[PDB]
Amino acid sequence: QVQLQQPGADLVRPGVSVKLSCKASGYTFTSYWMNWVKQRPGQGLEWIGMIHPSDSETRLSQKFKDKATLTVDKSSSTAYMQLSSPTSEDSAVYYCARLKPGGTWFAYWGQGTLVTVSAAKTTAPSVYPLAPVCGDTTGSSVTLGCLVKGYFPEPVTLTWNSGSLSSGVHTFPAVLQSDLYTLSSSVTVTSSTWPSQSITCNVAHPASSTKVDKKIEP
Amino acid sequence: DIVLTQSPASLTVSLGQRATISCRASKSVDSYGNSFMEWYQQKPGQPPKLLIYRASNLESGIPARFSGSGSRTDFTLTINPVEADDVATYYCQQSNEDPYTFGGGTKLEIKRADAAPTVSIFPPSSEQLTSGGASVVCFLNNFYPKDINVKWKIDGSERQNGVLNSWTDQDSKDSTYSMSSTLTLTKDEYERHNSYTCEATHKTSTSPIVKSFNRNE
Repeated sequence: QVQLQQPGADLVRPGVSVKLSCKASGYTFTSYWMNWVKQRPGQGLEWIGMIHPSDSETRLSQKFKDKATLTVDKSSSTAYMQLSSPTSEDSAVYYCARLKPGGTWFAYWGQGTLVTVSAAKTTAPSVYPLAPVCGDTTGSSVTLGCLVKGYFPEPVTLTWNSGSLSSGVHTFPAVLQSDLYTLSSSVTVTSSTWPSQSITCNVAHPASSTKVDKKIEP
Repeated sequence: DIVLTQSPASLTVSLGQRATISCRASKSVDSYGNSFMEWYQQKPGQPPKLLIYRASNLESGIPARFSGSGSRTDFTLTINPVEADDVATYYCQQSNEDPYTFGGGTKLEIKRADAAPTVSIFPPSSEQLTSGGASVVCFLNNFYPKDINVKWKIDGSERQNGVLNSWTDQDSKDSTYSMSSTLTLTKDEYERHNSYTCEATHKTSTSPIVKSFNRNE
């Protein structure tokens, strides 16, 4: 079954060229056209160019002529794209996608590499626990939370009880202020089961090698 | 170099009803009696997912609730009936002539019965009160419609700056919205005050939902 594999994110310094990768498997890499497409955050989609791996015949958008260079290595089944002299207009998700056999349509897609072009400094989050207010419970449910404060760049991952607690969860979009991100998560559980069942947020910020499991105490 | 004009830009439909999404090419996208026009579903944090190819052909794995029609320059995506899980942005894309250009997208929201928010205020953690920074957090959870007003009070008095709001995408089962509201202050400022309030005004009631705390209670 055909797989198209791209790294999840990349932090690139302004002006320093970066090479994205798309590893193909589950079919004959040299048989089909590979396309790349740009998607700026919260925005629409733009076609960058395509390459044919058998001989590296290429067609580029005029809009990307002096920005993208497309290559492959046949022996590794890998498509690549170089973005020259990166600016903040180059921050986006970049996807690779390949065509249907005997067709012109983009049936198979990668999961996209998130590129952030920024001079700002990589920074670890703080993980703070949001335990309920003072007093006895009078409703059928309890809401607890987790605050992830002041990290850079994106992303972080957050789970509840190793991911064994997944329903009733709201993890909110990060907010960038100055050059640091902050997000929070909430979890609702039936009030009969807390504090008798312990609740823990699991937070990872892989840019800073941060892995924290914070227990919510009453 | 073909422009695709997608309409409407956003659309709210009720569960069980049909959705109609359009797309118009600046020139003909046809060759030899086929139209070189695709449709995609894109859900937050995912790649676009192919629904229809060649104007009308339903991609494998895709439910027949989705259909496409049109020729030359005018094309139509219909979804019918619309289900909870159809929250997405949908995009047309021409494959007739490169650059292989996309519509601007159509955001689909679900109409559902009005629900009131569940509100929950959180004093700054002990741990954080060690930083000389303090965050008061308030969750407004699972409400409908999306339109909500939030108000912070410190010692009875309304406060404007230092407050950041963040909203989830429409939930794909219950079709509701949720929100977080954070008030950040110095530790200094936090402790010069004794009462903190998070106040929500929403469609569902004329009186606001007030949830509050007194410091060191």
